[PDB]
Amino acid sequence: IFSVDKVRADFPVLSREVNGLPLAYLDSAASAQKPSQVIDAEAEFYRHGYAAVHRGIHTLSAQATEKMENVRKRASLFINARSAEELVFVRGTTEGINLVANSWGNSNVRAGDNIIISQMEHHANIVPWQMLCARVGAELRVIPLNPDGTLQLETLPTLFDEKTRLLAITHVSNVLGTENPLAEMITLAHQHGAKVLVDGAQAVMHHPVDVQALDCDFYVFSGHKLYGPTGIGILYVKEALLQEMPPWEGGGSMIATVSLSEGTTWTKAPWRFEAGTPNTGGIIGLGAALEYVSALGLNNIAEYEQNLMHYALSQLESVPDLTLYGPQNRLGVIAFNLGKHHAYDVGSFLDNYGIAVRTGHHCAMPLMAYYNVPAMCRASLAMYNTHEEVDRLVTGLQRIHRLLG
Amino acid sequence: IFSVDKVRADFPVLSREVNGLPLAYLDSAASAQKPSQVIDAEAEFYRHGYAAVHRGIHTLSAQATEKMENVRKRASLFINARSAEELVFVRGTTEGINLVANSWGNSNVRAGDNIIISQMEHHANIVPWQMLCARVGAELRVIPLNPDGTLQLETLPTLFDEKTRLLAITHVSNVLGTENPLAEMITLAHQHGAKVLVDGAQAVMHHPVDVQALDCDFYVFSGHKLYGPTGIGILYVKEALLQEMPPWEGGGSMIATVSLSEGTTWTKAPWRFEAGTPNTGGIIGLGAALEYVSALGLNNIAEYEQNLMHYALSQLESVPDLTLYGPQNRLGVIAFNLGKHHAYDVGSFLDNYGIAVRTGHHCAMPLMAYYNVPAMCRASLAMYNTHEEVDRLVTGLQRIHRLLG
Repeated sequence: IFSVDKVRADFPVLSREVNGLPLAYLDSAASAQKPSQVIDAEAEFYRHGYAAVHRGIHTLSAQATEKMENVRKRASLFINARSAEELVFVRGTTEGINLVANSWGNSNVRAGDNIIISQMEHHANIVPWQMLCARVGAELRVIPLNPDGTLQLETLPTLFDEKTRLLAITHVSNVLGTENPLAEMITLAHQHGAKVLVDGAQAVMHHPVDVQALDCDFYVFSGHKLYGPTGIGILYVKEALLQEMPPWEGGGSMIATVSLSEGTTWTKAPWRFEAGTPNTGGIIGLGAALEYVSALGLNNIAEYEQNLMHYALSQLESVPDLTLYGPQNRLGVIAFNLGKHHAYDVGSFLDNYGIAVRTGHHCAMPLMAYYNVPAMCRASLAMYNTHEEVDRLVTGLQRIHRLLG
Repeated sequence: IFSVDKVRADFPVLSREVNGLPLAYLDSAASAQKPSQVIDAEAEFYRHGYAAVHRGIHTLSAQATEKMENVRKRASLFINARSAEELVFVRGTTEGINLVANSWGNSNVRAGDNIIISQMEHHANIVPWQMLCARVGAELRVIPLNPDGTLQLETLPTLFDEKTRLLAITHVSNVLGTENPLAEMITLAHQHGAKVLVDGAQAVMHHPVDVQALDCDFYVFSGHKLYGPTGIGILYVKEALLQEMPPWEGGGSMIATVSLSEGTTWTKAPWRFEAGTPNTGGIIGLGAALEYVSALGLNNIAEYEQNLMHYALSQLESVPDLTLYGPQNRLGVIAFNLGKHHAYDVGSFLDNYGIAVRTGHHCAMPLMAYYNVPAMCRASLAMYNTHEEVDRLVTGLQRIHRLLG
């Protein structure tokens, strides 16, 4: 019961033009567009009920404070967290991982320990860890890759030992579209007493996610890629763990009491990790996005997308010299290169045709180096994308071939 | 050439009602309301030209990337920074101070050094420093206060020695309304080779600020209090200093190259300190706010406000048992208490009258303890506030007196 027509109707940005031609936005993987329900949801808040949160004595203040917490609660349901107090608000996935890397990392990883990451990880789930290791004096281990864009799981036994503190894996790759066997991996990581942090910035909007079912200890995703506003993300941490974690950022709202002579005492999670004035407007907008996606049902969306993907792939076969990267059972994104032509030019011609695509390393250099490629193209397929747009890509891609030879 | 009528016309939130009566929003100090120019400025961006920044190959992407940087540039002019590359985007003042406390603090303050802060500092310019001292092993020194809400400057000579690394002062208090002699203080702090970080979250919207004229090494303010959107602030750092500072948060966009075997190299300031996807929408909105305030001219606003303040003060004399806190030459806020009645109740009755005011410690406990008061009231006067609203406060305040006796 899904209708691309009814959906695309909510995104005003889609009826725009570029270079005089209709815009074919195939870069939702970099950041998704927002429906007018999400846009107005925030705007209205600013126009009719804006006030400082932090539970104030006056009305608007107390009302805003409540709306904010309802969003936290609603989001806990979305990923199916056990309780709303297991969710911390962050700017995005990047900040989320940095919070963990510091708060939890600095106090659980001693010199001599090792952390495991995959080779397909986005820079946000790499650098924060390299830094932790730099100062704590720990070892960083990487799960190699197979040619088809899948993790070489057979190497797991020789990476997971007694001194393995944490496993930071991506739920779904942002380039290959690969979806990793989280469940299984988490189990194995737990049998060694290691914690697991899943980076689901790419998973949250392609199908349902149950943090309880997975039993991951940390989960993060960004709102701007979930058809929502920028500057707001969600960090989920198991209550058991969160309570033990020390504050990262310090300031107002996250303290219980501040004394220049007695010292300062912190408040309790999650508020302990939310210092200063919130991104109230972004949160309100995130709620709108959450509610909107639920209205269509992740399963219905998951279906229309998987269908449009099969179409897209088969169609891309008629393009000569096209080289794809990743598994056949890919999700959301398509990584490719045209013959020996620099991705920068292929994307440049495509833009001229009114088609949006990303070209570069996609903040995933280690993965580019695995393929000896300096960069590739990445077309993204989202719920608001149509078959016609797929053809438009295929065609212009063949055109670029016949032209540049 | 200022007209409260023309101005209040731009803020839709002001024509709202609370408890059936017209809203008299006197809490702009906690967070200011936004004019429809700022609200739509962001909304339009989301509707017509939204895309991921980070300079992409496609059009919308490259356009958004440019708009973002124009805002950075425009903001550099607003505080009169020497160059736009001296401004880093942050969530707000709180995050800004935390960035400095970490990036600069961890590498310039050795055990045995001391940092000086005032006793009127907001918790955001206290806790971050207490933490630095905790781990680095440095001493924290406080500039005492005078009964009239002013710094006891005579104590400066005995606080500033050879081992004084930094001075973190507030440009204008958020409770007392005091404006400190920054210029002079900065000079003296520099003669000892100490750096100065000014917290102008309360100054930026009451009158012009020239970071060059002051010669401060760090300056921070939050956009949500400058009639702008939430989740976006500005951290100014002297180019000379910024270039030397090491990254705090790690992830994409802030790297030059990432190699799992070669290590990772950073990009250059300010982008080095801006990891992950920006708050593009908040930035766009910040630009709108910046441009709007400039249209009215900080000097014109500074005048209408200082005038409304003198009115307010004289009028508050007719209120029996009223106790004010702070200097006569106060700026923007009014801290007070009614007889022996808890601020919570005074504010509660005022809310019932359709008047918004803050009650509590205002994230400034050390200051409350100086007055042996557990909390006080704080009415804020902004450009959109009128004389009538002042009377409404005075009257209801006398009413609360005659009622609770």
